[PDB]
Amino acid sequence: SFLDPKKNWLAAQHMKSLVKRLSKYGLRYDDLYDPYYDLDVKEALNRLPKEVVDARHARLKRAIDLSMKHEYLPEDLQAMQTPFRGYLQDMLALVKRERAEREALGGLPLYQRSIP
Amino acid sequence: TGSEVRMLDDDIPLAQFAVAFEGASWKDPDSIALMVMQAMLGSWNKTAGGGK
Amino acid sequence: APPPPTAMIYDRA
Amino acid sequence: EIPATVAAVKNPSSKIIYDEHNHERFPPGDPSKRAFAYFVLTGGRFVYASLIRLLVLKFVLSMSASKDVLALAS
Amino acid sequence: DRFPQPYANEAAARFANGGAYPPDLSLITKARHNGQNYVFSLLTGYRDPPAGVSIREGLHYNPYFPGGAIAMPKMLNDGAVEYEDGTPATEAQMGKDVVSFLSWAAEPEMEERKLMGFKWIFVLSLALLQAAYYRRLRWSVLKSRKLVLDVVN
Amino acid sequence: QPADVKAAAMWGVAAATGGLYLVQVSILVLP
Amino acid sequence: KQIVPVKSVIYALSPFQQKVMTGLWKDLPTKIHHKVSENWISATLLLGPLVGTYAYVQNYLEKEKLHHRY
Amino acid sequence: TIRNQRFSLLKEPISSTLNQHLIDYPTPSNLSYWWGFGSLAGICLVIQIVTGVFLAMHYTPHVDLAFNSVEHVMRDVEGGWLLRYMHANGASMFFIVVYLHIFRGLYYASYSSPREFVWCLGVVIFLLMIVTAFTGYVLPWGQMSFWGATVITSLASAIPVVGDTIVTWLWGGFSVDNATLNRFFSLHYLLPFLLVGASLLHLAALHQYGSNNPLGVHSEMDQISFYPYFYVKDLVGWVAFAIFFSIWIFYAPNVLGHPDNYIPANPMSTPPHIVPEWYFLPIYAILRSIPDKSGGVAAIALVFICLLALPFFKSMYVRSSSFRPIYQGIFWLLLADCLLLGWIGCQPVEAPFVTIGQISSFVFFLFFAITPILGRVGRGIPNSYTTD
Amino acid sequence: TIRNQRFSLLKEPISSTLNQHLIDYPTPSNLSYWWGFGSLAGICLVIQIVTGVFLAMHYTPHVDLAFNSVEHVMRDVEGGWLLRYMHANGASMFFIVVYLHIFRGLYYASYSSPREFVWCLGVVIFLLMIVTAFTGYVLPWGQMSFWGATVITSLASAIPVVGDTIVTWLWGGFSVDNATLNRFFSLHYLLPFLLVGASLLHLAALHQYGSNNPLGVHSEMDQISFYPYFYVKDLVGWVAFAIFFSIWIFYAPNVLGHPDNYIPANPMSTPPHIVPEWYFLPIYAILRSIPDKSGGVAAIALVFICLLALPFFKSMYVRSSSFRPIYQGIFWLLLADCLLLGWIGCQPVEAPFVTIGQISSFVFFLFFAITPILGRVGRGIPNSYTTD
Amino acid sequence: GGIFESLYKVVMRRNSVYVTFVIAGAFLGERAVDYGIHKLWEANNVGKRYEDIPVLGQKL
Ligand code: HEM
Ligand code: HEM
Ligand code: HEM
Ligand code: HEM
Repeated sequence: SFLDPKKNWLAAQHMKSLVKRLSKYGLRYDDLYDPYYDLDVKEALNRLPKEVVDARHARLKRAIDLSMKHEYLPEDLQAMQTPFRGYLQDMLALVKRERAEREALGGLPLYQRSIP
Repeated sequence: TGSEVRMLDDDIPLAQFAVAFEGASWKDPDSIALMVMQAMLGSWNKTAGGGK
Repeated sequence: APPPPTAMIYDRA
Repeated sequence: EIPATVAAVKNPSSKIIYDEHNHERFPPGDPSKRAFAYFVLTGGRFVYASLIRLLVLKFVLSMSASKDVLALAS
Repeated sequence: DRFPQPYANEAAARFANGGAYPPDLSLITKARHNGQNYVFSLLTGYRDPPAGVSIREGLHYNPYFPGGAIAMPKMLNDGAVEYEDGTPATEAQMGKDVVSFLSWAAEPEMEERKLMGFKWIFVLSLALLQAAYYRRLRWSVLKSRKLVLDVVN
Repeated sequence: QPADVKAAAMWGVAAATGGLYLVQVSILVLP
Repeated sequence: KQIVPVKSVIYALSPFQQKVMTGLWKDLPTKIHHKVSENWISATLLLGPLVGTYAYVQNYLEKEKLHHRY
Repeated sequence: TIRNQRFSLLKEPISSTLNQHLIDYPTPSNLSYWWGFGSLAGICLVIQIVTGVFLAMHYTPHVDLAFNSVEHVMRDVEGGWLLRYMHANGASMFFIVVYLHIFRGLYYASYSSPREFVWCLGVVIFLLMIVTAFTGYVLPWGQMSFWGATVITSLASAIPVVGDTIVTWLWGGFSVDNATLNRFFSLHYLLPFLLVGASLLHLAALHQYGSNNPLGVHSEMDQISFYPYFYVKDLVGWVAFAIFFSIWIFYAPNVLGHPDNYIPANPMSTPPHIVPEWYFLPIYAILRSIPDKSGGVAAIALVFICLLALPFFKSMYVRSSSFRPIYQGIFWLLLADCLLLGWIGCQPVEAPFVTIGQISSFVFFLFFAITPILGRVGRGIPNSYTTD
Repeated sequence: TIRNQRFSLLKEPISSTLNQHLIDYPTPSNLSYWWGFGSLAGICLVIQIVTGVFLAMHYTPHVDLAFNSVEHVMRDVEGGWLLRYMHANGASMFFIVVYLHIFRGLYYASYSSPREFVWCLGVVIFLLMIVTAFTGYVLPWGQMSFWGATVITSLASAIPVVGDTIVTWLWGGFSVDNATLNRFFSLHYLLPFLLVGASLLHLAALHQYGSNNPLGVHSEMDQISFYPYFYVKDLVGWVAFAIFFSIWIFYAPNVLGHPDNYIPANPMSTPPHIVPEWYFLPIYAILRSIPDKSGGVAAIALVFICLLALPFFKSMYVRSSSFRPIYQGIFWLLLADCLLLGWIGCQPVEAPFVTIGQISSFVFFLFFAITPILGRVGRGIPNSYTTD
Repeated sequence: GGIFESLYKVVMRRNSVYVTFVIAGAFLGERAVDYGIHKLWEANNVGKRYEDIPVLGQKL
């Protein structure tokens, strides 16, 4: 099934908690995708515009600094935060679709993970 | 006071920095010694004839 | 309070 | 609408503001308590040296003779 | 020399004691769970069995002994020893003294061990305070910096 | 060079003190 | 394994121009408020099963002891 | 930068590798005190090795002299009681800090890509630790040591085809006897060095990919060198561990032990309560809970199968559990279940402990059988909560 | 080359370091078989470790049980005589191979720059081998074992102020009894792993500065990969060594030993001929030759000082002995002197062996004292022999 | 402040002097802690030590 916060109270609570956490640290949900994790995220980030990727790096650095200092974003910017305003899922889906097509008919992987 | 400021750009070809202690006043008798110390820490340039 | 995508040149991109 | 970093670089000011969340600043005109930290570290080093000395002696003298042979020797 | 052995071998001990082997008492306070209290209670708790229980002949009832019936009778009989210092030899007195002696024999290092422990716990707590100060001083540069990042969303 | 000699002598003094503290030959030292 | 520069501007202060150990006990009640408010779910999940199982075991042991005690 | 002349003795080839991988290795600047446990398990291993060598200068692996030799170390040797209590309580500390290491990894999903090799080498290290601690615990030759060795090695005859043959080969005879004691001593001496090698490979893999962080995000933007920023943090950790260890050496030196081990081993008598050390208790509990002992050994193998299979699960792009409420609750339930299962191991095999251990094992395996489902379902979160 | 998709497993990070340092390391194309001797010494060390572990599965470090335990290994253990003969004769072959290693280094002047660190680590390795073999030879607890332990440990009394204290502390109880036996067993088990670490550092330093060649010239023009070209050469060396070592094990296993070690140790009587194993005989001969035992210990320290002082000589431009006739003759004279010195050590102190030893040790130090003179004169050569 | 700066200029201008000071302070502190803990021990358990039993020398 597909459970969205409009048709599920539990999903509404889950989304509320995720929004609260991400707003506390001031970073979008897409910023949690590690380029070293999948290597499809690496390609999707390689294809995105430099302004967007630089904003992602700045938000991540701010979050890491706040984590070290053991504090949260001040309530002003916390109210100014916009989590779940995605910038990466469409490109990641395109990359994965292209990889699936290439794998499906002949083709060698365009990139591979080292061992390990 | 003693502190630092770092303006990272990474779009600039050359990095430039200055590290400084606290000097001496005009009338401090040790200002001449500070001038001598600066002389023996002299400047070097990539186009200087002294070389190495 | 949250800015629209019109501002934030990275949001526009 | 020049960016924050560009405005900071192009406009140096003497009213510098730090975080001061878990580390409060000293008032701008004040000597640095440099010696006090050194003496705290000196006490810690007292302790560390004593512990190292204890451990070395304990091991080496464990490898030494024993009450059994000491009592056996007559 | 070491303390003499009452019996040449374990089989000799069992034959003397009707098949029961009186265990070595060197580590009896550490071999038994809750050793000191257990030994004191076992020596002094030679009570009467409850109603309905009959101990097989040749054994004696002891509530604190695992199983109910023990092979030794009550040996700490009131007025069995004459103390050389002028202490009345009651069963509780003998029990406490014997448990103290056995606990020493099982742990002759207690005094030195405790002295070392107290000294080193105190000294290492001082070291911990200094280490915390050292860490807070080293990290004080990072934990109080102000960084301008050119981003809001 | 004189400064180096003084520094070496002071470091030798420190090392001797450390060895003395490690071995504790207070009983041995008759003279 | 590369560095990713961010184009920041960072002001830092000497470690000898700012107090060290005061921030530990500065603003303590709000710290304890946070520690308890954002974690009571986790403590409940960690301890609830343990105390519940202990209570169940003690209840069962005592009931069996009474039943079998003639 | 042409290295015509020497600048820094740290950068010279003699100290260059140490320079890089210890002083200058960049680490995320937001690591908490939960990484000090990884830094501290190595210290525990070093303590174990040194105390073990100095103990082996006094231990006799014969069957008529092992117990008396251990008591000789207790009484006659100057400082010998310190050595023996250090070795025993240090095995306990080693296992405590390694458990904290493992559980931090589980909480922050450090096993996820690209540290599969780090986690797998950690599992191999765990096997080595378990075998070393067991074969070492057999050495003092007490009642508990002898009978635990008998029970556990005899429960290796569950393999269908070979079974008794492997058991006879392992025992060196027909029962746990002098040959097994000597063999166990030699193996106990050897294995810790393989453990040092495995630890070095563990650290090499981690340094290949770099350490994680509480947020679980990519962290090559804000990084600082190891020395001195994390050296002092690990120093605080070490001193706190030293206070803990000193408490556990000088005031409660036998609390973590089992009193029946202070009885010379007697093959003609069995102690009423044969149980392993407290840090084998969860494994023992699973083994006993599953009946049909061959099934128990299969379950014990399956535990390590699950541990090795953790890093190779589905997408689950978000890894840190600070942003995973459901996985956070699941982790806390897992930790509670592991503690409860460890408690069950010491209990007898009577009721209701059988049922409590049978449910606990099922929950423990359900943890591993549920996380891929969590990842699969959460793969489609952004499309549902988006604010477009 | 951007490593997008992986080509070869050998270039993957799991096998990349191994690839470089084992398969792809460039090696001079003209190496003879003495580099094979170095690899062979490594193999001998591994053989010693494995057979020693399996022997320690049966050896009891007690004074009342060691000798009979070794006879147990020989008579009762299934194929135990093979293990013991392999261990003993493998110690002997280890020393033979290391001696050939050292003498090739001396002949081709491999100690010269930039391999000073390689030579120094080799000297440390040699010290570790000496100590390990000595403490191991104490283990079987025979007449030669006990009395050699007594003598070699009691010559440590030559230290001026703390000699007696060190002797008593190392003895553990005024003699070489059970305490010393346990101590020596633990140390003998521990030291080979430090020896493995030293060997790894040795190889790392050499790999930093390449490898010498029979010509002593710069050799970065014609270099080939280590595998398969030198693996097969080393394999030929290994098989020949296996045949040699099998000749020693099976047909003449007690030739390289003394018959006095088959008598149980009796500290009352003294065997008429107390000598160490054949591979300590040159050192024993030097020490015995120089009287005033304090002088003997000082002379052994001087031997190791000279060995460490070889690399740090002044001019020494031409390296190989193929272009140094004077140094070639000096080296052959030194080798003859070393063999004669080894033979002297097995002889009694009666004349003329005292004179012969006091000449041979002097000639040894003379070799170590006349290499710089040859280097200086050779530095003077080129401006005299010019043909124009 | 003044006292700390004064002792600083006394004993923190050369690292050899600092190491000597560290070792001497470790020794003196160890001996002082020994003495204090021993006094606490004596105060706590009085009437139990070996040279306190009334009949220590009358087993002959
Ligand atoms: C090379 C290093 C080691 C040596 C030489 C060594 C040697 C010994 C010896 C001789 C004993 C018997 C003495 C005694 O019982 O107190 C022993 C016991 C023991 N060892 Fe080790 N050991 C080493 C490493 C380890 C490690 C790494 C562990 C933990 C994983 C460990 C765990 C134990 C345990 C649990 C005992 C039983 C202690 C007891 O109950 O008395 N040892 N070891
Ligand atoms: C001998 C015992 C062990 C030692 C000495 C050891 C050592 C270390 C060290 C030094 C680190 C780097 C510092 C740190 O991140 O905390 C580390 C990290 C790690 N270890 Fe271990 N470890 C041991 C056991 C284990 C085990 C049993 C596992 C799990 C099976 C494990 C899994 C990990 C993981 C996942 C990390 C990465 C931490 C991160 O997220 O950055 N380790 N270990
Ligand atoms: C445990 C015993 C030893 C082992 C395993 C060992 C191992 C090796 C290895 C693998 C090499 C590189 C391959 C080769 O050139 O043969 C080597 C080279 C070398 N070793 Fe050793 N070695 C040992 C003892 C010694 C000793 C005692 C010395 C002298 C003190 C020494 C001095 C050298 C030198 C000078 C080289 C350079 C080779 C060259 O110049 O081509 N080694 N050793
Ligand atoms: C960790 C590895 C090693 C272990 C566990 C080990 C263990 C032992 C044991 C138990 C013995 C006595 C058994 C017997 O009498 O035959 C022994 C003897 C001996 N070992 Fe080792 N050893 C090791 C490595 C070495 C090495 C590297 C050498 C150096 C060449 C060495 C030299 C000797 C010698 C000379 C003897 C006496 C031979 C004899 O029995 O006559 N061992 N070793």
